[PDB]
Amino acid sequence: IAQARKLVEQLKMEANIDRIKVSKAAADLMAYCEAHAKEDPLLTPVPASENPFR
Amino acid sequence: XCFXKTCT
Amino acid sequence: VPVLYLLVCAAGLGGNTLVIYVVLRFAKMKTVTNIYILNLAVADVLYMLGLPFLATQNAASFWPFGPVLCRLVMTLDGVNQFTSVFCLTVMSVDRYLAVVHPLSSARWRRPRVAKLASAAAWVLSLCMSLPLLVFADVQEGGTCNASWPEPVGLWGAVFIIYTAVLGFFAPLLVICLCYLLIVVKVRAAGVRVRRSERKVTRMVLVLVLVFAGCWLPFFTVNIVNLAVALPQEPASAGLYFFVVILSYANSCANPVLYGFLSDNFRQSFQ
Amino acid sequence: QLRQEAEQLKNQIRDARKACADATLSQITNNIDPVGRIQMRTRRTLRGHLAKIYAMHWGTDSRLLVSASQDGKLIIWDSYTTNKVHAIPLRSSWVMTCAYAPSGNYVACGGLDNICSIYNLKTREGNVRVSRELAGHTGYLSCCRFLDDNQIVTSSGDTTCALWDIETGQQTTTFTGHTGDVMSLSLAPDTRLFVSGACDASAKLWDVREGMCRQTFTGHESDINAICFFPNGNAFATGSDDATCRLFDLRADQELMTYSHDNIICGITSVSFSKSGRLLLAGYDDFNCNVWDALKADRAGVLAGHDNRVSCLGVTDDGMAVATGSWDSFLKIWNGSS
Amino acid sequence: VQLVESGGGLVQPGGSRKLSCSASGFAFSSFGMHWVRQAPEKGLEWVAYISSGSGTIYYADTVKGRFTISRDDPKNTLFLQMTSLRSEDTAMYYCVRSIYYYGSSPFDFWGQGTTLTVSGSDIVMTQATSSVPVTPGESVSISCRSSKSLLHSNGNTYLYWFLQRPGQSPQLLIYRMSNLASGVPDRFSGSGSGTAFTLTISRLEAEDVGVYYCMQHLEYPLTFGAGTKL
Amino acid sequence: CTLSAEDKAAVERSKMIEKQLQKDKQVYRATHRLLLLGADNSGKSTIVKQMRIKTSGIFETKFQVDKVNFHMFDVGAQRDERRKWIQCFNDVTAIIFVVDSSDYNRLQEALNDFKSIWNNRWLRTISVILFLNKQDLLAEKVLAGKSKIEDYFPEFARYTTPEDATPEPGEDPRVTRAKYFIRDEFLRISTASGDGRHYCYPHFTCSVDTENARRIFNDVTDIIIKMNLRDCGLF
Repeated sequence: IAQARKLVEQLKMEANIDRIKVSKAAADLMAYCEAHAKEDPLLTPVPASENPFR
Repeated sequence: XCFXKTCT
Repeated sequence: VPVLYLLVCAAGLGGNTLVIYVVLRFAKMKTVTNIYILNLAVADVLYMLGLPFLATQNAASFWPFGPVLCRLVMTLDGVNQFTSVFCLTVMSVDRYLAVVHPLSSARWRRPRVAKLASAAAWVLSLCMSLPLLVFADVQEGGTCNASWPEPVGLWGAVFIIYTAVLGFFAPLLVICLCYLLIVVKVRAAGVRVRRSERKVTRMVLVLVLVFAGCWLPFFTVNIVNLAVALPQEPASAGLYFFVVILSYANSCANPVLYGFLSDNFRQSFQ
Repeated sequence: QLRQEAEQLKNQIRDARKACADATLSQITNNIDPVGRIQMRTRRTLRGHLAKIYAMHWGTDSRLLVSASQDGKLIIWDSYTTNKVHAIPLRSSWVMTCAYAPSGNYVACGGLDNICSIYNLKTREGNVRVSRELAGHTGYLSCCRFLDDNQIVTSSGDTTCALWDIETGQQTTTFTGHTGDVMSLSLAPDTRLFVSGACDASAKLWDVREGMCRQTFTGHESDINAICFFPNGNAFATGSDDATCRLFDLRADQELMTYSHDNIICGITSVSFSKSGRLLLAGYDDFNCNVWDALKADRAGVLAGHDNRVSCLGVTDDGMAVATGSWDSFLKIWNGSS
Repeated sequence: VQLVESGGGLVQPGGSRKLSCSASGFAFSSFGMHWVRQAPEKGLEWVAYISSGSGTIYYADTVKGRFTISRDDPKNTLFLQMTSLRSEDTAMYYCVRSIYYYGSSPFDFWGQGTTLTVSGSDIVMTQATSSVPVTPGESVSISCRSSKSLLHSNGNTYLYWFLQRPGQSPQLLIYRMSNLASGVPDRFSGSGSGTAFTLTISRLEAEDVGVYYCMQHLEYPLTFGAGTKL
Repeated sequence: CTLSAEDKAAVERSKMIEKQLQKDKQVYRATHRLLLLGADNSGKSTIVKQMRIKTSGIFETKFQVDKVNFHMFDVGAQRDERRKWIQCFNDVTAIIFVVDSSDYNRLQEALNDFKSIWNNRWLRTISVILFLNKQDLLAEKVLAGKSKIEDYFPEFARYTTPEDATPEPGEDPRVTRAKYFIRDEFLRISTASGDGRHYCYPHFTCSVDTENARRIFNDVTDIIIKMNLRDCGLF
């Protein structure tokens, strides 16, 4: 009897969060990826002189 | 007569 | 005559190439066992090139070319063949140590050791074949054969005996005891605890029989000839031809047995 | 009676999610330029272990690292010069996890025995010695991560997690609710939230101070092994045994993309991200590692071969090096620059 | 962590003597040793060295052929032998320890000495004496110079400082020109350049009075400066 | 070279550190490991205690025969499922399995468990050794009445007389010879799925018996011998 009561309480607690549309969310990743493209060594090779691992 | 291999 | 000579080369050429090109791509060299098979194939394939020149020199025709090539072909022909006996000999001791003394021989199983052994083995063949060029040149007068620079009576007997002693006997003595000890050992372990001992006996018997049969005749023929002179008659040349043709089947028997009858090589062959 | 109410509530919850599917993210990125091919090369190799290896970790300074083996030994290496610093024996052989402290003063490890232990390095006398032991669990451990100096989190095969305090060595909070074995967990940039997954093919979210769950996901249909976060902190990805990977969001609360190919049949073991989040990496059982495009969902390279199974991966903070391990007792490092 | 030595006495020209030292309280096998001596009214001098594994030995020019050193691990004891003494060997001796690895601090400890009676690069500093009030606002600084560049391609610079008080052994303050010891207060500060170095002290207190020294550790032949009063 | 004075000290330190590992490996390569399994009904604990002469999770035991060291392990508190942690034993020497032949009603579960263990993806190259126990109760119940096997396991009535190779190590009535039937029901399953990569060894045991240690040694030696022949490539 207690298990069902606990499940009902959990379900009641879960159901009151705010939401947004996916169209808005889709742009944040694009902006973040565009912002930090100039300091990615793996994406853009670097001159041999400054490589510690040469 | 012969000496070695295939001489004869 | 030439038809017989074509077939041996045609059969021999491809077998070594198959295994030698398979080894590099799939069975990368990372263990001691994989090194001696490398040298064996190279030795056999390099030896297999000899017959056509001798075919040209007796196939109803006599020696073209001059002295420049006579004293170049013979040296390599002689040097090539001797490596095989030592290459075969080493593996027996290797496998004996691999099964009779596991822990006590851990030091000598490191990869570095095999390279030194191969390099050392590769030298004595050149070290021993020099007399064939330095003491007496290959005088082309005798149809590219050899004629001694000093009284033949003494040196002719010296050459054959000293070559034959090292060529045949000692490795035959070496191999047998090593191959016997493993079979001696197996039974005691087997008894105390069906299918295996039969296979072991079969394998060992087959590899000893082939090895001995592929090579027995030639030295006996040469010794008998040295003991007493032979008459002049067409059967004499036929005897020599038959005695010589047989020797080349060993290089075609060798690659298949050691190569394709092992389970691990078969599994890695895919 | 109660079953009907539960079904009603489940249907009511399901109803809302249909309206949020405003658009498909595939259409809004078809015009983006591709990335291209990538090649990398090996730089250094490290020998030494007598047996298979399980786990490894990086340091904050990006120069030091630690590795573990199932032969009962730990080694610390210098990356630039390839020199060994310290070696420590153990009392137990079955070990699975290790971690590094942020300040570089403390280290911990664990194994089948339900204890994640700690060690000290700095003393007037020159020797490494043990400090404390924590017990109380009834199942084999999976991971114990540090966080701050005086706090630590741990997970166990049994479906519960707890928090500890080193000074008094007693627990303070416990989390329950799962019905299957727990495998992995990951922390967030700001240390207030974390996630974990279990064999029930479901995930959850937790709060540290409060101690109550908030959200759940159920996508996969098979076992789940790996999970990782995104630099922004609002997204994460998971891997499964059925040879599939999926992505999720926290504010939208629904899946976005899937990556798969028809030629692969084996599973996945590890996953990690890069600094800018444009690239994704994963390993497989078949002795191979692959790389993926996070925005276009296309493969773009391979990382050669190994002689046995591959286990672990890691990226440094500055993003200039990456290392890999396997069961063949050897380690390698890649730079990949031209 | 304590160290004690014994020996000394009175000898006549053409004699021989031996010295010994004992240690306790730490792992002995992981540390090297060194020797140092001092004159009645002069500076310090370096003598010898021995490594942990007994694989390297080094000597000075003046005593290259006469003096010998040995180690014994199981007994945790050290020995030194001398022969063919001369009139210019009246000095007091000291012992030091060292260890090396990434981020390590070589010199940390010093001990006492015993008395005996018989009957490359240059480093430069001046300003032998100076006046100092006791007011807290008072601040002082010192300088020194060298004759060669100490910078290496790696990027590290080697320079050290020491302080001595009446009737007591010296002590270590700073290493590698930018690092402070564990227990030293934070008032002290230091800086330098390619061939010029400086020290600064603020918020003076009574205990600070003492004498100071410096040393270089680039090429094995080691040299010391003469200290300055305050 | 361009090295400074201080680096050579670190190089020497690493060189000195490197040595101990070879001796450690040399010591390591001279030991064997075994794994043990069974059920509650079996006398596993009794066997362990006789052979010797809170939430630990694992237990260990040691013994020596003919100046040879052997190690044995057992598991403690764990949940029912065995799917996940089984992987760790990929490279162990051999496994041991114990069974109660007296009880008739609970025989099918043992067969099911044996079939389950035999065909797992991670154990294709590991052999198994099998022991049977508690013969005295079997004999006593067979001599008396009020029990029969035909009720539980049909086809025993058409079963033949004991095979021609069955020996007679003791003077007992022919009815007592029912052990061979059970021995053939397990070997039947083990017969198939084999292609020479793993083998099985059955044995009989009695209550509180002795000379149990000698038995494992011969099988261990034979198994060790068999591997080297494949290693070289001569078999």
